[PDB]
Amino acid sequence: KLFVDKIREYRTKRQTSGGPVDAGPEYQQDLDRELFKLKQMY
Amino acid sequence: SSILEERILGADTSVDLEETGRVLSIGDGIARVHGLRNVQAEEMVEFSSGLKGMSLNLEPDNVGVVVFGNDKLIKEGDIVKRTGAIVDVPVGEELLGRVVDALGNAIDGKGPIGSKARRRVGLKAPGIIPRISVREPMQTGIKAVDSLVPIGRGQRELIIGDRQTGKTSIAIDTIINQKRFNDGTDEKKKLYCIYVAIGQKRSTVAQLVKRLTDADAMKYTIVVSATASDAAPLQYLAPYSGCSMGEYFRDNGKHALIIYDDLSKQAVAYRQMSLLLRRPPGREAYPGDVFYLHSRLLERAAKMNDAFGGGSLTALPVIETQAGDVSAYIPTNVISITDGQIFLETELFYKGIRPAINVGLSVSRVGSAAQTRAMKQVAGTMKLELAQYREVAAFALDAATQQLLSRGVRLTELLKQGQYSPMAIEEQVAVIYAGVRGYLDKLEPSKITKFENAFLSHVISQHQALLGKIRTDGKISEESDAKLKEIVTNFLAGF
Amino acid sequence: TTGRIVAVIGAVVDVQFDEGLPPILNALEVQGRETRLVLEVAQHLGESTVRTIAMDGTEGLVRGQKVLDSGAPIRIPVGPETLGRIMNVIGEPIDERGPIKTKQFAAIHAEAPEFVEMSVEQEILVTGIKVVDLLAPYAKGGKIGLFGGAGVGKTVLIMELINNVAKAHGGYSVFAGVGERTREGNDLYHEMIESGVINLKDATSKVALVYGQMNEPPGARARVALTGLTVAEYFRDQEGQDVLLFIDNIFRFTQAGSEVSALLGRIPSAVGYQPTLATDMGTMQERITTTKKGSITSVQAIYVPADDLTDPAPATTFAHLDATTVLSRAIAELGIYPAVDPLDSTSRIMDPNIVGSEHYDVARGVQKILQDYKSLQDIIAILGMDELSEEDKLTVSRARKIQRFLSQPFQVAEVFTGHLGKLVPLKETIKGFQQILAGEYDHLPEQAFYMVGPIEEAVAKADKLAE
Amino acid sequence: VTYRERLHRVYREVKNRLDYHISVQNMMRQKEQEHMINWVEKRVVQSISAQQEKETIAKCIADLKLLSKKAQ
Ligand SMILES: Nc1ncnc2c1ncn2[C@@H]1O[C@H](COP(=O)(O)OP(=O)(O)OP(=O)(O)O)[C@@H](O)[C@H]1O
Ligand SMILES: Nc1ncnc2c1ncn2[C@@H]1O[C@H](COP(=O)(O)OP(=O)(O)O)[C@@H](O)[C@H]1O
Ligand SMILES: [Mg+2]
Ligand SMILES: [Mg+2]
Repeated sequence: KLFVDKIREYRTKRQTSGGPVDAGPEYQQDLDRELFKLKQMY
Repeated sequence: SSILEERILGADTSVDLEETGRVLSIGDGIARVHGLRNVQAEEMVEFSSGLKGMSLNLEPDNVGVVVFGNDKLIKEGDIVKRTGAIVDVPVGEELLGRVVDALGNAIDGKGPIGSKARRRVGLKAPGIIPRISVREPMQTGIKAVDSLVPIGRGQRELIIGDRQTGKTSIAIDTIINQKRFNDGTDEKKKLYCIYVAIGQKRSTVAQLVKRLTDADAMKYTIVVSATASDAAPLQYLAPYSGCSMGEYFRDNGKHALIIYDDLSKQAVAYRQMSLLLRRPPGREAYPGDVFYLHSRLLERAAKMNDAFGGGSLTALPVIETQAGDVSAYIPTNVISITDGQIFLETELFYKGIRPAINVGLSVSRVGSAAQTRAMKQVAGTMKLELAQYREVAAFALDAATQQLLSRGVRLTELLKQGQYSPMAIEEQVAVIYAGVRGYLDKLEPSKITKFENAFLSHVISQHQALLGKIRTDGKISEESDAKLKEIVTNFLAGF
Repeated sequence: TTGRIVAVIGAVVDVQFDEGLPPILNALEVQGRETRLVLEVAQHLGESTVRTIAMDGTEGLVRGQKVLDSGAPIRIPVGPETLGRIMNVIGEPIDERGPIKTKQFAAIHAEAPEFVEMSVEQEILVTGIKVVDLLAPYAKGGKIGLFGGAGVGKTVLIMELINNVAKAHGGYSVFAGVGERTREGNDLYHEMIESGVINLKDATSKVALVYGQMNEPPGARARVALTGLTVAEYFRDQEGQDVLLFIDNIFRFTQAGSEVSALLGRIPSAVGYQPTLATDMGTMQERITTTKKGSITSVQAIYVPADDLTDPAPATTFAHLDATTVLSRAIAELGIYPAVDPLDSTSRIMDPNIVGSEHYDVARGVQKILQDYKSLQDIIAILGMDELSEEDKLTVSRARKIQRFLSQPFQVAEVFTGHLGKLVPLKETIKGFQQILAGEYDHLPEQAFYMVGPIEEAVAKADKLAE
Repeated sequence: VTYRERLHRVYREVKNRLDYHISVQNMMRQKEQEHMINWVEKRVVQSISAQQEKETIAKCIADLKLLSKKAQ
C-alpha cells in the first residue's frame, strides 16, 4: 500500500510545483547564504 | 525528482518473522537485553533505532550487547532484532577509493558501497602450513626504510614513536609510492593499500583523504575511519574490519597492505570497554586480555604459499609512546607480536633529521630477505659504515676515525627526505651509491641535500635508460656500476 | 551424558546436565559444530551446572546447544608416531599429513612424579655459549630458564640452544611453542625439515612439535603447555630415554590463565593475576623433572612483562628452575649479544666440587670484577673516568674487556650479523677469561674482543685493528 | 616561460567558471530534495488519516497467512 501512497503523494506535490512549494523565507535566506559562501570561496 | 520516486520503489518492504528481545537497562555503553533465546554469541543484533550491537555475553537470563553507536539512542523497552549472522563486514574491490566507517557504512557520500561479499571480523589467522617465508619486497619509497630497515610482503612491521615524529607521514608515503606498481602490467606487484584511522581527529582523516586524492592514490586505498568522537566499541572494532577487508585480497591471490593508526588508541578503547564491564583491571588498568586483542589482530598479516593463492597482507601498526618509553606495557605487548620495528626518535626529529628513523634500534627480522639485489649491494655497505660511525660519535683524531665521522655525517645528510616524495628503488640505489662509494667526502655536509636534489633531476632526465636497466634486471651489474660511476663523477665535477 | 549450554561469556561456557555431572578436568564435545570444539570442565557451580573453558573459538554458540561428555580428560596421541608431526592443544594434527596413527593415548592432566622418584645426579651441559658456560653452566637433566623482556634474544638464544644441543643429541626432542608467533613456528618447521631433524618420508624424525600460537583463544594457550609436557613425559617414561623439551613462551601459560580467570568469578590477585597463579604454575612445572625412569632437559623462555622481574609471573617462576639466564635490554642496547646479564644469571651447579676449581675460580673472578665495575658506574657516569684511582682505571678496563668478550656470534644470527657463528669449547672459554683476568691483554683495545670466539680470534682482530 | 603560465591560467579560469556553476547546482538541487522529503513525509503522515484501516488489516492478515505457511 504505502508504496502507492508515496507515489501519489509525490504526484500531488509535483502538480503543485510551480517552483519550490511551501518553503518560506528560510528557503531564500539559507540559499542566499550558501550562494554567498560559494562566492566568497569562488 | 522523479529519480527520488524511483528511489522509493524497489525498496524491500517485505515483512519477515524475526526473533526479538526487549532492552532492560542501557548505560555505560553495554545494553542488557531480555529474550533473544536463539541468539548466537558474537552475533550482530539490531536495535529499533537503526543501531547495531554485538551480542557479547550470553548470560542465562539476559544478553549483554555492546552498542556500536551512541547509547543515547537506546531506551529501556526498545526492541532488539537479531540479524542471524556473526559480526560481518562488506569486502570486495568495490570499496577501493571509499571511506567506510568501522562497519562498512560509507561516510563518504558518493552513494552506497556496492559490495556482494561479506567476511567475519572475528575470523582466525592462517595456521602454520599455509604461510611461507617472506620473499617479495614492499617498497616504502623512503630511503632510510628501504635501505636500512627493509620490509617484505607478509611481514608486519611496527612504527613506534612519540607525538608528531612522522609516523602518519611514513604511512602515507608508503601508500602513495604504490601508485607506480598499481599502474603497470603485472598484477603480481600491485598492492591494494588500506588505512585504518583509530581515535584520530576527523579533520585529520578528511585532509588525509584529500591528500591521497591529490596524489591519485585513492584508486586502491580504503580508509576505515573510527575517529575520536566515535563510541569506544567502534574504535575497538575498526582494526578488525580493516583486517577483514585486507584478508579478502590475501585470500583471493592479491596483495594488501593495512596500516592501523594507532593501535595505542584501540587498546584505550578496549580498556574503556572492559572497565565499564567491571572486568578486573591489570597493569596500568589494562585488562589481561589486552594482548590477545592485538595478537589475534596482527597474526592475520600472513603470506600464503602458492598452494593457497599466493596472496599476502602486510601490516604496519602504529604505536605511540609517551615520553618515548619503549618499555611501557602496550609497546612491549606489540614489540613481541611483530616482525620488526621502526623507532622514530623525537630528538632526531627536532634536529630536522626527517624522517627520524633511529637506525640504531630499528630492525626488520626478515631484513635482507625480500630486498632487491641492487639495494642489497649498495646498502650493506651503508649499514656497516653507519654502524662504525655510530660507534664513535660520542665525542667531537686519526685518519680513520675522522674518515668514519665524515662518511657517517654525509650518509645521515643523504638519508633525509621530504614529505609525499617517494623515490623509485633505482633512484635510491643511485643516491646511496654516490654516497657510500665515496664520491661525496669532499663536499660540505650542509650541501649534501642540494646535491641530492640536483643529482636526481639530472639522472631522471638524462640517463633513464640506465635506471630502466637497473629496474628490469634488479641488480647492479659491472657495466651498470661503471656507467653509474661515470655519471656520478661527471655530475660531481660540475658542482 | 548430555548437557546443554546455559551461558557463554568469552571463552568460559557454563553447561547444565540433567544426569550425573562430569568430574572436574573432563572434556566435553559441543555437538553441532562445523569443527571440533572441546570444553574442559573447571568448576561445579551447583544445580547440576559446570563451568568449562573452551579450547577453541566460542563464536556461534547458541544458549541451549547440546554438549556431550567424553568421560575422560583431554587425551592426545602419544608415541613414536608423533615425531615430526605437529599438534594443537587437543592433539589433532595441523600439518596436513593424515591422522597420527598411534596405539596409545595419554591424558594431559596426569600427576607430578612422587618424591620417591626424583633423581639427584647433577652434571654440566656444555652449550658452546661463552657466558652461559662460564657463569651459569647448564645442568643436564634440569629445568633452565631464559628470562627476557620483549625483543632481547630469548628466541634467538633458544634457537641457538636448539641447534647446538639437539643436533648433537641422541635422544628425542619436543618443542611446545605456547603463545608465540605463527610465522616463527612455520620457519622452525621448515628449518628442521631441511636439517633432516624432521623427516616427511621416513620414521627417522627426532622432534615432536606442539603449537598453541598467539592467535589461539585463551583456553588453548593455557593448555598447550600440558600437551607438550605429556608428549615429553611419554618419551621419558615409556621409553626410558633422554628428552629435550623446549618451551617458548611459558609466560603465556600463566597470562592466558589470568585472561580466563576473571570470567570464572575469582577475586583478582596482586596485579590482576589469578589467585591461583603459584599453584597453577607449580602443578605444571612439577611434571617437568628428571626422575629415575628418564631424564627431561627443559629449556623454558620466560617473558618478563614491561621489563619487571618483580612481576608476579617471573617472580614466581624463579623458584622452579635450576639455572636462570636473565637477558637484559640494557646490555642489548650496547650491542652485546647474547644479552645475558652476568650478575643475574645463576646455576645450581656452580660448585667447586662439580665444575672443578679453575672453572669456579675464573667464573667468580669475572663476577667480582664485573660487580666492582658496576659499583663504579655511578661515579663514572658523572665525574668521568678521570676521577678514579689507578687500580680503579685498570679494573674498569678489564671489566669492559670482559663485558665485550662475553658477547658471541651465533650461527642462527648470521642473517642478522653476517659474522660466522662460533662454538667456543669450555676449556677455551676458561682459558680466555683466565688470561683476561691475569692481565695478558691489557695492551689490546676493548673492541678487539667484541663478537669473537676463542681469545685467539681476539688477538687476531687486535692485530687487524693495528694496521 | 610566460607561455606555459598563461596556457595553464586560461584552463584555470575556465575550469573555475565551470566549478562555480556545478557546485551551485549541486547545492541548490540537494537542498531542494531535502525539503522535498521533509514536506512529503510531513504530509503523508497526515494522509494516513483516512478510513482504509480495513484494507490494511486484511492485507496484514493475508501476509500473516503467507508467513505461517512458509515457516512450517
Ligand atoms: N619527512 C618529513 N619531512 C619534514 N617534515 C615532516 C616529515 N614527516 C612529518 N613531518 C612533519 O611533522 C608534523 C607531524 O607529522 P606527522 O603527523 O606525520 O607525525 P605523527 O606521529 O603522525 O603525528 P600524530 O601521530 O600526533 O598525528 C607535520 O607538520 C609534518 O609536516
Ligand atoms: N645473538 C644475537 N646477535 C645479533 N642480534 C640479535 C641476537 N639476538 C637477538 N638479536 C636481535 O634482537 C632481536 C630479538 O628477537 P628475538 O630474540 O627473536 O625475539 P624475543 O623478543 O622473543 O627475544 C632479533 O630480531 C635480533 O635482531
Ligand atoms: Mg598522525
Ligand atoms: Mg620470541
